[PDB]
Amino acid sequence: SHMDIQVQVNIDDNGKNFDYTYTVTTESELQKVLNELMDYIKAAGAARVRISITARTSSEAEKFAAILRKVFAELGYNDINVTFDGDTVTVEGQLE
Ligand SMILES: [Mg+2]
Repeated sequence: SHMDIQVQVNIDDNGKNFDYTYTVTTESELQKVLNELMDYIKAAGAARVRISITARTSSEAEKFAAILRKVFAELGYNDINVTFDGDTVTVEGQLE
């Protein structure tokens, strides 16, 4: 339903790639999933990460953008780009 939040994750590490799709119901559940992704990226290293979140309003897209900017900064990415398509925010990070 439209109460759901959709999360798309692409973790691409010099040819070792992974793709995840999640449906989360609250900001709290979104944060749970993002913290698991951070755990994985910190342990394994990922050269490129792209996370897209389809929020429920345009204001919530910006709220989730702020969460993602902080995630990517905490993970140490050196090229971080935030884009919006409707209510969907995408953030892509790379080490170079
Ligand atoms: Mg879990």
